[PDB]
Amino acid sequence: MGPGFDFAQAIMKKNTVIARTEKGEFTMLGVYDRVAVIPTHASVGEIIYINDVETRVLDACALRDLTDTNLEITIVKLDRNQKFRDIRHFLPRCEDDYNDAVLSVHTSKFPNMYIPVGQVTNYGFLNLGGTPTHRILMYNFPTRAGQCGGVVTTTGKVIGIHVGGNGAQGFAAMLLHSYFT
Ligand SMILES: CC(=O)N1C[C@H](CO)[C@H](c2ccccc2)C1
Repeated sequence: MGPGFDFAQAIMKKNTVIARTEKGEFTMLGVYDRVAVIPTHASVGEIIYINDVETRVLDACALRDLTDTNLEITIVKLDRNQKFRDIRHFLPRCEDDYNDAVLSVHTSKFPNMYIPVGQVTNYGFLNLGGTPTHRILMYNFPTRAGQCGGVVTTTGKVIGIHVGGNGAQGFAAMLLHSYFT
């Protein structure tokens, strides 16, 4: 409807795939080459389905900060025959707060879904499903089951991936440029 949805759509139409693990279907953001991200609770194994294609996982790394605290981001290298458009220049370099974000989801359950979530707070620490987690962004939208892996964008930046909610608030893990050097 406006420039927020325009940037979100541009990311969804070229830089997402539908990922299926034994723990469900997730929106999966492709970042560059054959490297993508997914929430760590997806429990990626040696094989994953990518748009319903059986795909070998060449590498998977669950990120933690230098306090050895969960970040809830897994970086996956896929044995896919095609590269993603390189979007690393849209990633923030530092932890920050944001105005006027969009959460965008694409699965079998929720195709072509875009949610204007509004103001995004650098929340920091969250006990996420019992696991201490750092670098959490919060937005005041009642997000639901099926939105995990959803991409959070502002005009010009890709800032996080949706990892949870409490029925009133939604929570994303930060994406930082330094994760993809
Ligand atoms: C990962 C990928 O897409 N590849 C295609 C090929 C055979 O269809 C290999 C494979 C390896 C393991 C499972 C499925 C496929 C690698």
